[PDB]
Amino acid sequence: NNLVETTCKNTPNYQLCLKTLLSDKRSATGDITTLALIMVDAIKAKANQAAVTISKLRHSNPPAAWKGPLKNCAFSYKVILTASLPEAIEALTKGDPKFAEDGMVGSSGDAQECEEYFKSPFSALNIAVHELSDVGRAIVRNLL
Repeated sequence: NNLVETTCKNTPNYQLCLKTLLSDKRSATGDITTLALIMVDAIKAKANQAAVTISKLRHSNPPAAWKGPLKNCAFSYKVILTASLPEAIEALTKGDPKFAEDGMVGSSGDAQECEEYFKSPFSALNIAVHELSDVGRAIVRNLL
């Protein structure tokens, strides 16, 4: 069957969706809820990276220009990792997906917000978080 492929066609970024979903072994048999859960985990993986990258920059005594943005971004990612993505996982697993859409709207916006505080030194990760969040938002809407 071609559920991964058609699911991905119904997103803003077919190729990103497709390679992301196929990287997780749950995609061989997973239904759309499972596919959404895979996408949430891929956002988390990038957000986990972003959060440590920020902490590393802060640990090094960063340039004065970067202190406020880094502190603000650190909060953005704390919210994503502690509130937003956990909300989405919970909603998907309990079968109330509309709340998972809410988490991805938030993570998409907060990654962009962080980037805007500065091109930041970790732009590729903010972009990845935004892009994957928008893919996941679209996957979840199939479930509504």
